[PDB]
Amino acid sequence: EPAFNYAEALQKSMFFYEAQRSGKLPENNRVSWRGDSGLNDGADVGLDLTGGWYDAGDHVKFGFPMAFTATMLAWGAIESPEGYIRSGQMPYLKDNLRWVNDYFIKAHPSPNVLYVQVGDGDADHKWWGPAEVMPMERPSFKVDPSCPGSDVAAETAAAMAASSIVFADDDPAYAATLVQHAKQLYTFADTYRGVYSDCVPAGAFYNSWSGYQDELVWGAYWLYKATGDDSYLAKAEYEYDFLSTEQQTDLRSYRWTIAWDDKSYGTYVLLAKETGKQKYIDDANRWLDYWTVGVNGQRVPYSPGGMAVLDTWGALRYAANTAFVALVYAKVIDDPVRKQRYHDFAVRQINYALGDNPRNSSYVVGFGNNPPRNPHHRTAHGSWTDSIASPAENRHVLYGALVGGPGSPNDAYTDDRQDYVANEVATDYNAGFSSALAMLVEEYGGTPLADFPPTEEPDGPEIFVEAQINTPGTTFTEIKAMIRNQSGWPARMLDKGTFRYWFTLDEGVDPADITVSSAYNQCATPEDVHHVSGDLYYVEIDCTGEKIFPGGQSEHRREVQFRIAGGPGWDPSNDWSFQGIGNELAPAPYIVLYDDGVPVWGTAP
Ligand SMILES: OC[C@H]1O[C@@H](O[C@H]2[C@H](O)[C@@H](O)[C@H](O[C@H]3[C@H](O)[C@@H](O)[C@H](O)O[C@@H]3CO)O[C@@H]2CO)[C@H](O)[C@@H](O)[C@@H]1O
Ligand SMILES: OC[C@H]1O[C@@H](O)[C@H](O)[C@@H](O)[C@@H]1O
Ligand SMILES: [Ca+2]
Ligand SMILES: [Ca+2]
Repeated sequence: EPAFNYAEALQKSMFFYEAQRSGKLPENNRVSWRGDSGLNDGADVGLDLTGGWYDAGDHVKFGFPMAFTATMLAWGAIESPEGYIRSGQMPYLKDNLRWVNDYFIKAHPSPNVLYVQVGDGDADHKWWGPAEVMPMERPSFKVDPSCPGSDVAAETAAAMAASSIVFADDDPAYAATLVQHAKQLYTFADTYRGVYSDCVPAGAFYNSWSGYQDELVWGAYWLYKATGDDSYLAKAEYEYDFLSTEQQTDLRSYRWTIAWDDKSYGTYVLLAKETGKQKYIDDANRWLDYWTVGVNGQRVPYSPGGMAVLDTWGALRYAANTAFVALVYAKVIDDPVRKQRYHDFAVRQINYALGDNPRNSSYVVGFGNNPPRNPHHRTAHGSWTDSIASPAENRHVLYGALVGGPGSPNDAYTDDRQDYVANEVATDYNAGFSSALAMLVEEYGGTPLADFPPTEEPDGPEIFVEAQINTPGTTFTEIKAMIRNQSGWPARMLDKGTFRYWFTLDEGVDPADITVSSAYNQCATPEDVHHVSGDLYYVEIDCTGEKIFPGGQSEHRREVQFRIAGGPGWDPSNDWSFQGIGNELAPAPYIVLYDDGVPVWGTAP
C-alpha cells in the first residue's frame, strides 16, 4: 500500500483546474461555488476570448504559463496514461486539456496572431473578490509580426501539439485541428523572433527571463512527436546548441529547473530519451545531479526535513517539476545507481508535499493531515467587502491546490492568506505535480474517492434583508432596512431587486392618508401603497438599477430608511412584515426581496 493516496491527490488536482475555469461554465460543473465570469472577454477587439484558466489567485488570464501548464499536463498523460486511467481521472484530464485548448483556438484568429493576455495585472490585483462580479475592464493583448513573441507562441504550439497526442484516438478530428494550429504558431515563432514581454504588459509577472531559445527547441520536439515529421527533430537538435550556457563555462545551465519560463531542462531529458545521444544524457545528468548529490561541490539547497528549496516563490512547485522530469529520466537511463537516485529523489519530494515532512502536514489544500485552509485565492475566499482580511477563513475549499510551501531551507510555513509568496496557488504549480502523481499512481497505486466533490452549503443567507426600528413612533413605523449580498455559491449580481413590506390596514386609518417618506434611501421612495386583498396592503421599495454585488463595502449593501405614517389609529402589531423587527439590525424574514420578480428571501402572507 502507498504511503499517500496518490490517486486521491491526482483526483483533487483535476478539481483544481476546474475551479480555475473562466467563461461560461457547462451544465456538468462540479464546482458548485463557481459561476459564469469573464463573459465580455474579447469585446474590446471584437473577438470571443472567453474561456481559459485564471492564472493564480487572481483573474488575469496569462498566456505564457497557461500554455506551459497545458504542455506539462499533456506530457504527463503521455508518459503515464495508465496512471490517469487507474485513478479514474483520465476523463477529467481530457476535459481540462480540452477546455484550455479550445481557448488557444479562440485566441488564434489567424496564423500569425495570438492573444496572450486578457486583463490588466494591476487593475486586477487592486480588487479582492469573486470572479463572478469583477467590476473592472479587462483589456486583451496580443502578439503578431508587428510585435512578435516567439516564447509564448512556440509554447502554445508545444501545448496544442502535445495535447493532440492525447486526443489522437478519441477525437482524431480535434487532434488534427490542434496540430494544424500548432504548425502555424511555430512558424510564426521561428519567422518573427522576439520576446513577448516586450510587447504585452506582463513583464512584472511573467517576464521572459530566459528568452525564446528554449521554447524553439521545446516547441519543435513536440511538433515532431505530434506529426512525426523528421524535419522537426532536426530543427530541435539544431537549436539545442544555442541554449544558455552557465556563467563562464561552456556547460549548459544546470542550476535551476524547468518551469513556465525555461524549458531547457525538459529538452535535456526529452532529446536524450529520443535519440539516446551522449550529448543530451550528459546535460540531463549534470542537471539532475545538482539536485541530488551535487556537482563540483555545489548542490541545491536542502532543508533538514528533506525538501529541495530552489527559491522563495513557489518552492514546492520547483521541487515538483524536477520530481516529474526525474521520474521520466529514471526510466530511460540504464545506470542502476543514477536510476535509483533520481527515482528516490522524486518520490521523496512529492511525499514531502503530501505530508511526509517535519510539520507532518499536507501542502495540497483539501488533502491529507492539517492541509492549508486559507490559500491566497480570491474566489475561494469569498470576500464580500473587498478585504483580504474578512472573512477570517476562506469560505471554500480549493481541493487539490498545491501551495508555495516553505521558501527557505528550514521547513517553516504559516497558513497566512496574505502571504502570496508561500501560500499562493496557480495553474503551473499543479502542472508538474500532477504529472508526477500520475507516474506514482501507476507504480504504487491508489484509489479515488467515490463521493467527490462534496457539495458545500452556504454559510448562511446569501442575499437577504436586515431591518430595525429606526425611530419609535405611534402614528408611523419607521424602518431601517439594509439589503445584503454576500453570496458565494456562486457570487451573483442583484441588479433588479425590489422588496415588499406588508401591513394590515387598521381601524380609522384611511389608506389615502398613508404616506411613505424617507430621509435617506439609496433606492426609490414610493408615493402610494398597494392593496392586495381585504385589509392587506404592501409598500414596495424599488432598487432596480442598483448593482448590489459581493465586491466592496458599499457595493454589497443598500440602506433604505422609510417611514409609513398612517395617523392616529395606526397599529403595527397586526402587520405581517413587522414580526420580529426590533431595535438591533438583524435579518427580517417577513420582508420579501425579489430579483426581477422572483422571491429570494422572506415569506409572504
Ligand atoms: O536567473 C535564474 C533563473 O531564473 C529563471 O527565471 C525565474 C525568475 O528569476 C524568478 O524571479 C521567477 O519568479 C516568478 C515565479 O516563477 C512565479 O511563479 C511568480 O508568480 O512570480 C515570480 C516573479 O515573476 O521565476 C522565473 C522562472 O523560474 C530563469 O528562467 C532561469 O533560466 C534562470 O536560470
Ligand atoms: O503581484 C504579486 C501578487 O499580488 C497579489 O495582490 C495578487 O493577488 C497575487 O496573485 C500576485 O501574485
Ligand atoms: Ca524561455
Ligand atoms: Ca396595522
